[PDB]
Formats: sequence, C-alpha cells, structure tokens
Amino acid sequence: ILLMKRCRDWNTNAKTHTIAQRTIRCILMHHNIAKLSEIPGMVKIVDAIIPYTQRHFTRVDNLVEQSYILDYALVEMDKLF
Amino acid sequence: YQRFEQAAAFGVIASNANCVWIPAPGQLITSALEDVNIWDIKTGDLVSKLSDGLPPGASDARGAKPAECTYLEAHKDTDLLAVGYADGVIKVWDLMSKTVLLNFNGHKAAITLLQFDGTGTRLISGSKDSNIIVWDLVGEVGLYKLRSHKDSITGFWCQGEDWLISTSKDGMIKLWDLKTHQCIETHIAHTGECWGLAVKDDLLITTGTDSQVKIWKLDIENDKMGGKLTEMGIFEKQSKQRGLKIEFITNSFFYIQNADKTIETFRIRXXXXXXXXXXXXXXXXXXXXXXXXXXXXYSSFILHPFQTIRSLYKIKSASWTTVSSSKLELVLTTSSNTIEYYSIPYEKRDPTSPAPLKTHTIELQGQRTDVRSIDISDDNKLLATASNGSLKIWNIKTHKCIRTFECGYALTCKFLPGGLLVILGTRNGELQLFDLASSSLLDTIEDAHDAAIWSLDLTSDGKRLVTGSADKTVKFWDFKVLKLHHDTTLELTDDILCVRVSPDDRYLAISLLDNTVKVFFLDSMKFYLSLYGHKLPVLSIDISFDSKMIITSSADKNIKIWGLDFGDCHKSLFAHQDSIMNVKFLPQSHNFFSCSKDAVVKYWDGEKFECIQKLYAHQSEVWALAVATDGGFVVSSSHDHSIRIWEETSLKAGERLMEALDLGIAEIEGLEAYNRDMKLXXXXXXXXXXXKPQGNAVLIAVNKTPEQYIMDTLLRIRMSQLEDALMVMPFSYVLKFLKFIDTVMQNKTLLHSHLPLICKNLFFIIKFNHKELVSQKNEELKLQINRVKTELRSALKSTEDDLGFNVQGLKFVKQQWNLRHNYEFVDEYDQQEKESNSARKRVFGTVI
Amino acid sequence: ARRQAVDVSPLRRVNQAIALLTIGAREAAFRNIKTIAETLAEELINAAKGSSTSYAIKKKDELERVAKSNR
Amino acid sequence: APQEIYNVGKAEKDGEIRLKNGVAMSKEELTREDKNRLRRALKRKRSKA
RNA sequence: AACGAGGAAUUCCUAGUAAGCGCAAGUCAUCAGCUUGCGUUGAUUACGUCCCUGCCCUUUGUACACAC
Repeated sequence: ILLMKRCRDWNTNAKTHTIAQRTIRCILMHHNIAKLSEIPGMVKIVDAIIPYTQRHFTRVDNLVEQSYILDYALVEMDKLF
Repeated sequence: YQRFEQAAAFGVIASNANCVWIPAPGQLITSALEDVNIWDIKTGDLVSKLSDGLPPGASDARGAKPAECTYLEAHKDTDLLAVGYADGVIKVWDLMSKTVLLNFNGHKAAITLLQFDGTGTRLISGSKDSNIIVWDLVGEVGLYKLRSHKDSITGFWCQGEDWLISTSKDGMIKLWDLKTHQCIETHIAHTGECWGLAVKDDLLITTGTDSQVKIWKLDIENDKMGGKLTEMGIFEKQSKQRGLKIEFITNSFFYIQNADKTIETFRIRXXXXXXXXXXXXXXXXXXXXXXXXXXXXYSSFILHPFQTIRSLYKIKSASWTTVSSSKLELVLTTSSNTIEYYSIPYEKRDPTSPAPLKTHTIELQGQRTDVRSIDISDDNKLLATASNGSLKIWNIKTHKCIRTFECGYALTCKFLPGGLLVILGTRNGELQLFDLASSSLLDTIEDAHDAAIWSLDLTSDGKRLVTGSADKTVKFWDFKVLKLHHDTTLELTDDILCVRVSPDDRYLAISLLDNTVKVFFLDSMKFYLSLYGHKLPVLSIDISFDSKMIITSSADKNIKIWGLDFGDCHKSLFAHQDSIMNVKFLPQSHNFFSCSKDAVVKYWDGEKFECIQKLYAHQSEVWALAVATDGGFVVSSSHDHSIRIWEETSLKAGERLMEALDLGIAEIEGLEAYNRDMKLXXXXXXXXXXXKPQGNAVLIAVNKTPEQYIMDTLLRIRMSQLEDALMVMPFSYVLKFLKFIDTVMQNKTLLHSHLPLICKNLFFIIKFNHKELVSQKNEELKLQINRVKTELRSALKSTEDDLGFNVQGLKFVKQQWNLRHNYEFVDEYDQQEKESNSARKRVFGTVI
Repeated sequence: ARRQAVDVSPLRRVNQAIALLTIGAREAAFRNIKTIAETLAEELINAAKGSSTSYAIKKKDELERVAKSNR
Repeated sequence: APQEIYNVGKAEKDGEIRLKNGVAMSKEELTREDKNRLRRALKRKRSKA
C-alpha cells in the first residue's frame, strides 16, 4: 500500500509511467493476488491515480498510429520497386 | 620605511599534535607553529627545526593566520615526516635534508589523522570533515577518496590493501573496500562520539564519551548482515572523563589517554592466558548457566587492568616504547609546552611500582602557562613573565634561556637598567625585585596592595617607581640603599589599569576603570588633563618620545591618538577586530605597534596613520608587546606561548549528433564485419580473421557502448532544438540513423528506457525525408524497416497492453467500492444533489 | 581566414550580372573617346558570346576559379 | 483536468522532499552535496516567490 | 609653390531612402561665414542571421484545458 502511494507519485509525470504501470500490473499479476482482493482500506487512494493513465494510454496509442507511417513507407517502396 | 621579519619562535615545545619517537636514550619529534621540534630525550634542547624560508610580513605569508601543525607522522625507513596542517594542506619532510618535497591539498578542514605505509609508499589522510583521501608519494595524485562519514575522522586503521576502518566524531564506525570504493558495514559505537581507535589483529578497542570502551572483533566473513564486526564486550573505569587516543604495543599492553590528566594502562592477554582464566571463570561459573552468560557479559577475559597515571597539566599527546620487555617507557606532551617521560617496570604480572618514574623532563625551555609581560634590556637581553610563576631570562643571540624562578601569580614586569634588576608585579598585592648574579628573593615587599595590581612603570633614572592597581590607588616607590619604600600614594575614583611614565620624566598617565585617561604632571601630581570618549576601559596608554602626542586604545577596537599639549586628537582609528590589547612605540620615529586579541600585529605611522606593515605570526591571543630601546626589534608575547622577535631590514546541436552518429556506427559496422569474419572463419575453414578491430579511445575512456553513446546525445539535445537540428541531417546520415535504431532495438532494455523519445525522433526523420527514403531502391532498407517496424509496434503494444489493463482493472476496483462501501440513496434528485456536493471542486481565477 | 566556396542564389546571380555589366561599361568609358552607349553595346555583345573580353565574363570565370581553388 | 484532481505538492512529512516532476527525495539517504544542491534549489525558488 | 577624384584609420545609411537640382522664408531660443522650410529627379543592396563584437532577458510554466 505504501508502494502504491509512491507508485501514484511516479505516475504523475510522463517519463516514469512505464515503471508505475508495471508496478500496478505487478500487484495484479506477479504478486499473491487473491490476498490483495481481500484487503480493503486503500481504495480511495487508488482512485486518484487512473485519469493520469488514460492520458498515457491515449499518448501511447497515438505513438502506435505514428508507427504505421513506416508501414506506408514499406508498402509504397515495395510498390514502386 | 622598513621590512621587519621574524627571526624565530620560542617556547613552542609542544603544540596540538601527536608526537613521534626516534630510536638510538631515545629521540622525540613534537609539533611547533609552522615548524616541528626535534630533540633528544636525554638533553632536551633542540637539534634542528623544519621550516622553509617563509617569515610572516615578507612576500611569502598573506593576510591569514599560519597553518598550525595539527598532526605529524614519521616512518623510520624513508625518514619521511608527513605533517598535517590546519588548512588541509599535506607536507612531507625529509629528516636529513630538512626540506619539504611534496605539497598536496585536498581538504577544506584541519587534518586529524595520518597513517602512511612505506610498503606500497602510500599516504592516507583524515581531516575534520568526512573525507579520507589516499595519496601516493610516487605518483603525487590523490588515488581514491573515501567519503561516507558525516561528522569527522578520529579513528584510523589500514589493513594492507583491501579494507580501511575509521571512526567519526559522531558515534559510528565504518569499513570500506579498496576495490569496490564503497563501504560494507556501519555500526554505531556510543550514544556520543567514539574518539580513539586501537587495533590488534584480533580485537578492536574504541573509547566513547562516558569512560566506556567497546572491544570489537574483526572477521573476514562474507555474510551480508552480521559477522563482519561484532560487539561482545564493554569495559569501564577509565576516569569519569573519556579517552581520545588509544595505542597498543606488544612484548601485550595498551594505554588510553583521557582529557583529565589521566593515562590508564590495561594489559591484554592471549589464548592460554585467557583459557586458564576461562577455567578460572569456569570455577567461578560453578560457584543454571547464569554465571556463564555473566561471563559472556566478561572484560576480565582480555583487559587486565595494570594501573593509571595522573599528571598535573591536561594531557595532549602520548607515544610510548618498551625496552627488554620489562620497562615500558611513555612519552607525554602536556597542555603546556612541557614534555613528560614516564617509565614503568613490569615482569608481565605486576605494576612493580606505585608511580611512574619521571626519568626525563623538559620544562626549562617552554613557558609552562600563558606569558603575560615582556622585558627588554638596553643591550638586547630579554625577559618573559608568565601567570603561574615562570620568570625566564632569555638572550636573543643564543635564542635560549639562562634560568627561571618562581614568582607567584605574576602579571607585569619592568626591567631596571641599573644593576640589571627586574621589578615584578603579582596579582597578589605585593612587589618583587629579582637579580641576575645573586639570588632572586632578596627583598620582595609583601602586602603592598589589597586587590590586583595591573600596571607598573619607572622613571628613566630607575630610582622612582609607580604601581597602578585596582585598589583605586597609585603608589610611588623609591629605592634607598637596599630596599624599596613607599613615597606618595594617590587615591582615585576608579580602578587603574594602565600607567606610563613619560620618557621626558614629566608626565604620568592613568587609565581609570571608566573610559577616561587622566594624565598628571610627574613633578607635582597636579591633575593636568583628562581624556574621554573611549566607551570602554582603556588597556594601553602610550605617549611619544618627544612627548607631544598621546596614543591610547581600549577594548572597543579603536586607537584614539591624543595630543599631550592641549588634549586634542588627531586620528580615531578602528582596527584589530576583536579588542586592542597593547601599544608600543618606536624609540626614534613616530610609529606604534598594536597587538590585539585577533592575532594580528600592525605597524602604523604617526604622520599618515595607515597600515605600513601587517604581521600574522600566530593564531591565538597576543598578551603583551615590547620594542627595543635603540634598535627597534619588536617582541610579541602570545597566548600559545610564542615569542616572536622581528628584526628589521563550439559545436551546435545537429552537428553534435552527426559526430555521435559517425563514431558509433563506424564502430557498429566495425563489429558487424568482424562478426561476419568469424562466421566465415571458425565455420568453414580456419581463416585468420581481423582479430578484433579496436574500439575508439573516446568510446573506451567513458566505457559507453556505441548504441548508448549515440543515445544520450539525443537526450542532451534540448526539446525545442531537436525539431530543427533533425532536418540539418542529410540522407546519408539518415540511413545511418535507421541502422542505429535497428542496433539499439536488439537491446530491448535500452529501447524501453526512452521509447517515446525514439518514436518521436524516428517518425520525424522518416516523415520529413520520406521522398528519398521511399524512392531509393535497397533490399537492406526493406529488411531494416521491416525489422524495426515489427519490433517497435510489438514494444509499443507491450507498453499499451499494460496501460489499458491498469485503466480497466482499477476502474473495476473503483466501482466495486462504490457499491460495497458506499451506502447508496433511493431518492434520485436528492442523490444527485448529494453527489454534486461530494464531488471534487476547484477554484480558478475568472474575468466577468 | 580561409576562403571557402559556397553556391549562389539565383537572385544573387541576376544581381551580380547586372552590377558587373554596368560597371564594365562605366569603367571602360572612364577617360576615353567612346561614350557610355558605345561601350555598353560592346560589353553586352561580348558577354552574350562569352568571348572572355568583357569585364563581366572576365569576373565570371575568375570568381569561379577562386571558388574552384578551394571547394 | 487530471492535473487538477491531483496537482503534485510538497512532502507530507519533513523526512521527504517531493518535487513538481513527480520524483521524491528522502532526507536520511541524500548525500550532503546533493542536499546542499536541493537547499540551493529551494532557496532561489523561495526568493522568486 | 600647392593641385589630375584623394591613405592608413574611422563615420553614417534601407524606399519616395541615399544621392543630385533649384526656389522661398529668416518666426521671442539658434542661425547670415548660415539656418529652416518647399518642390523637381530618384536609384543600388540587405529586408536574413545570432557564426563574430556588443546590449539586455530567462533558467519553479503557474497565466485554467490539450500537447510538450
């Protein structure tokens, strides 16, 4: 829970969000998960995190869109040659 | 003008540093101010002094107090004396050549500990701040600096070349590694600091703050948490006070020196010496395992208490020897400039004697306390007067003393020229006259005053004397032949602190306890004039040799030069930032030397009142000053027992990435062709390959991989400069930059560190250079973009799957709590009003 | 202070051509029997042929060969 | 806006130093050179305000 | 005797401008050894850059979003 307080701090910026998103996924995949379903009391704090991730989800998905310019570059070069 | 420089410094027998010992009836090296003192234990007089040709007031020294030799250490193989000074500079001295050869500086504070080993010829220094710096005398370069402490360095031990143990002036002890350059373990020792550290190869002893030592055992155990250094025992009863330096010698005794005149000696034992004691403790354990744990909680197993040594002055430094394993001999330097030699006999069992033997004492050349007043004869014969009673008679041409006496709580001294007799003033209300050829206590008038006297002077004939005191009285004395008698006592309003008789034998000025200087006619006691305006009691009064101007100064740091004829003034001069103590006059020119509490002696002119010379002989207080009657050398008496005699004589962003791109990819294409070499070498035939093409020396000096070295230049280019420095790159480097990303894509750890930066940089080059990149036919370009598009999309999908999982996963966690813990409300318009009050609200500045 | 060859804008090529041809007329009829009208006709005709006797063509290959001496 | 439902602020306890960029120091681990640097960073920031 | 369009070194100048030409007035200061207006003729060359020399600013984004 105290790591999740520090994880919220790292999610505030846009450089350390990869570490922050992996640690939350570490809580929900790599840890003992059914134990973490049992424990309440932090759920107010975890709710303040999420709209930072939706900014970082929309920014990353835009970078996926900019990664298909190479798919246009490969197809048009193959078509021309 | 003139340029006066100091000839030597006297009474500097033992400064604040640890001494070292020379074998032979031994020899001893102690510390001086900007020097070190070396002599024999037997004789005691100096054999040489180690300094360069730097006097203060010359071109060498500048406006700062000189560096006190705060530590010294000597090795008897190279005969090198490494001295640590007060400003962090490190000097090493050849003993035979009496010359410093290397002068390093790496510390901003005074050097506390020095330990240097000639086996690798390395010099380790510890200062008052945290830094331990290790120099080598063969390369003259600070090799490796150990900086992990917080307060200071006061313990010190080097064990070959893999570890180092030091203690700070906060109670915590460190061990570092040589190779890894970092600490391994820290351990607190005491609640307060741990000053001293002595090490034998089995046990480490560290004193504390409340007469407590901790016996610690080192080990070469590679365990992470414990076993490197353990804390089994605590021994007590040094004094009430605590130790500062602990040192050990073998045939098996070690000593701790306190600050309360107490050196305590304890004996450590060995295996069977403690194993037979273990059976004795087993005989004590028999008389469940309560006593066995009480034998594990203990100090009689190692520390056998030998005895204690009580001195009379505060013990400063101590180093000690032993001869024939039967007589341990201890050398001591006191708080005063005095040396004590303590010899203790033993037969490895018994102290053999109650008190240590004072077989050698050096007392006849120091000062033994703070010197208070000076005397200069007509033919340059010096005298020094101190507080506890050491009246010493010095000669300049020998730079030594003749004899010393005992003279009570003496404060001032005036020298009668007739018969070479010395009039002495004690803090007791009494007078003394001491002779040279005959004895001293001939006619010492007791009970001459009640309170403390503070000023004495005399006429030029010497037959008439004046004694100014704090009894609100001044007494006139005449010598009738063979005793002094009183002539005329004047009561006054306040205590009298400074009295000077005129050299014209017509005036007698008096400094009252107020800010008042009242000058009388010496012929008549007729209350000629009073001066006022000093705001504090006046400590020094001078008038000139022709008796035209008065020069006075008080404790409020100003010299207010008065006029003897009319009571006017000429110059009120603030100087000497602490408090001005004494003023002396040149006997042929209008010049006044001011000595003061802030360790500066200043020489001014009586016609311009500017600083003509500034002297920085020492760092402590200057008690008294004296000027020769015909020559003009100035004698300064200090608080730290010093007598100084002054004889007169490029690129741009875009271009930076280009050179980064050219260097790394030529290295990348270098290793690529070499990888194709060994695929053609060790597979088909044999084929003697290119045998590793060398990496660039610019690459190998910082040791950055070529994918990394290109990469951080992209981070070093700023954010608004990157969009305009990325189009300055032509298409030939664009093909290299596509090759660079295809090589850093092979290290997936390097990509995900700055993946959106790579994505922004790559998809701006290919967006801008699209027409050349598409309309140039190359199968390799078709393969490279196919590798880099499929891998960047997979890396972007990997970091987008984690983001979208955390969005949907934690939205579930929110909405589960909003139905479980939240007590919902049926009344719909009242529920939607309550949610609006319970929602987040924020204030912004607006314009209507 | 080494000379370095750089290429030239088309507007600067026009501007240097007109400036050199006018001065080539003005310097030739400085102190002569010919007036400005006669020598400008001589300068322009020789410049159209590229016959290397006008001042303007003589500066065209000289400024290039200075630039050609250090590319 | 998401920066208004949390604008990152200074540290809730004196043993930490939070910053605007989301990273956070702790006092008992910081080097004395970097602590003097963060002292100088907060000094010229407070002199600005 | 000096003088055939003026040396080094410096200064000013971007469009109805530089430059050339005349006419008028003499405005409580200043100006006749000149000053100020008003017309005619009317171009070249930059109109970019902080590479050099300077001059100043900024180095918590706080002015509300998004982006960065």
